[PDB]
Amino acid sequence: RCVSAYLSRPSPFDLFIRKSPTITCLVVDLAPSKGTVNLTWSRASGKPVNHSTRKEEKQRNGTLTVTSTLPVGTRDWIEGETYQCRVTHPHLPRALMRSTTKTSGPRAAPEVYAFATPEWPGSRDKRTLACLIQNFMPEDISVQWLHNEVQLPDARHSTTQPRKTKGSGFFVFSRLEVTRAEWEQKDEFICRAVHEAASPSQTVQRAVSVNP
Amino acid sequence: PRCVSAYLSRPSPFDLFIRKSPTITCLVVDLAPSKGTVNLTWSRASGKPVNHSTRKEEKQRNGTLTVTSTLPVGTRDWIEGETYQCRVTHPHLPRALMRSTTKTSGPRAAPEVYAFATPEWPGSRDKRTLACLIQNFMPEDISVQWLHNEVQLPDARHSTTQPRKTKGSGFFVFSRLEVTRAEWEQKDEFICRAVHEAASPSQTVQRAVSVNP
Ligand SMILES: *[C@@H]1O[C@H](CO)[C@@H](O[C@@H]2O[C@H](CO)[C@@H](O[C@@H]3O[C@H](CO[C@H]4O[C@H](CO)[C@@H](O)[C@H](O)[C@@H]4O)[C@@H](O)[C@H](O[C@H]4O[C@H](CO)[C@@H](O)[C@H](O)[C@@H]4O)[C@@H]3O)[C@H](O)[C@H]2NC(C)=O)[C@H](O)[C@H]1NC(C)=O
Ligand SMILES: *[C@@H]1O[C@H](CO)[C@@H](O[C@@H]2O[C@H](CO)[C@@H](O[C@@H]3O[C@H](CO[C@H]4O[C@H](CO)[C@@H](O)[C@H](O)[C@@H]4O)[C@@H](O)[C@H](O[C@H]4O[C@H](CO)[C@@H](O)[C@H](O)[C@@H]4O)[C@@H]3O)[C@H](O)[C@H]2NC(C)=O)[C@H](O)[C@H]1NC(C)=O
Repeated sequence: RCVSAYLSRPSPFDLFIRKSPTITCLVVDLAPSKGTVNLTWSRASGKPVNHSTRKEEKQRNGTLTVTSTLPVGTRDWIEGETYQCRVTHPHLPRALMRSTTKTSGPRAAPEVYAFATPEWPGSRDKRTLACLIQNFMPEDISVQWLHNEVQLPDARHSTTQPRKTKGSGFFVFSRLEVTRAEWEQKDEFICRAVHEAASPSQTVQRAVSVNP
Repeated sequence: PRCVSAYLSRPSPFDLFIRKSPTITCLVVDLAPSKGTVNLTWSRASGKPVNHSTRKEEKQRNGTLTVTSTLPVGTRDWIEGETYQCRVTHPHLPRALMRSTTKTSGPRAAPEVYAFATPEWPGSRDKRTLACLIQNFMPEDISVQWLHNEVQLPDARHSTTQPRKTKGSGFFVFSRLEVTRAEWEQKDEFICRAVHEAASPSQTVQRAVSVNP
């Protein structure tokens, strides 16, 4: 058992689309009822942080997981503010510190390719849609699926973690199982990516149907 | 902080079924270099003898010492459900570390393999990307390879995802293979092959694909 902490950047969707970005500090592998863990937010500039939301949940594995989500200013983030999570506990050797700021370096917009699986024996009342988004940088990307131009619940699909392409960019796969009911009432699906380098409006999408 | 952790892998279905020379690997991460040596000890639950293992040490560009032991195992022994344990002996560790591994057991289900070529995208048109979705297999142990002209490419040429749960009972995986004009022009024949215990016969399922059919 080893307590670790993870500090996330805002989702490009939250940041560019909803324009209400948040960051999250995730603390894993805590021993329940060993008193409470303090999660403290701060800014490198020293300016005030918003009220954060804290979530605790005991895990099937006897772990305690704690998260704090902090809303951040769109301007502040995009302008390069640095945000720190500090994790405290009297029962804990040192204190834990993660920090986060907008990514740097060169940008490159995503290529988005969407594919339908051919009918495979057995369940023919199901197909799988898949999406390859690649050659973007930096690695921060949001993926979503739409049916009939309306966004599906995020739980409907699986998206992979950004892996390095053989070059300088990253790629990602998204998988979306669909039903006959769905593609029959309209065979229109969109894999949409949100990425800082996509112009304009940080969005790139690709349509795909079960039939060609 | 810094957490020494240990990982014990099952044999690759390729090694196991195709090369019929399976191995397991114990990986120990986040060691403090020159804190003396870490012992990695192999054992079998049946108490029968273990082969000679290979040990690899490498300081990482992050200051971490990484240690691995690879143990060759009997095909029969594995498939018959022998259990193998890695024991990790070290000073900076209060409790010794123990991982164990055995063949998986539960519902079997063969993989569905679908292969796709990316359309020509502006910029580099001397490159395409092949992609493969393998899904609905169980258990999660799978090998993926790409062939061009019926000959297997170097594993480094492609990226394969980690098995994720499908919405159902099975797993899926994606493989990505960038190709060159030189390659698909001299023959536009590529195969995504999976090796999986549930695939019959001969534990193999593959699918062909080409740049602009
Ligand atoms: C008890 O059981 C729980 C699960 O039920 C385990 O909790 C998990 O713990 C692991 C590791 O300790 C966590 O892994 C880390 O997750 C981070 C975020 O998770 C996802 O969700 C966010 C959005 O909330 C996404 O941004 C992200 O893509 C993930 O989908 C990752 O960011 C971590 O980083 C990984 O990639 C980076 C590359 O930048 C590497 O640096 C890291 O090394 C790593 O590869 C990492 O994946 C996991 O999040 C926890 N699950 C939950 C609840 O989300 C406990 O670990 C378990 N305890 C024991 C003893 O087993
Ligand atoms: C300092 O730098 C080193 C060197 O890069 C980092 O070491 C890596 O650390 C991670 C996590 O500790 C190791 O992850 C483990 O890899 C195992 C083997 O992976 C290889 O083989 C598999 C086949 O199983 C391939 O699919 C894969 O692409 C690799 O080729 C996996 O078996 C493990 O998977 C299990 O645990 C992870 C936990 O993250 C889960 O997400 C999985 O679902 C699964 O349960 C595991 O991922 C990695 O191998 C190390 N690299 C090596 C080989 O040295 C240090 O992490 C880094 N320290 C810092 C600063 O973070």
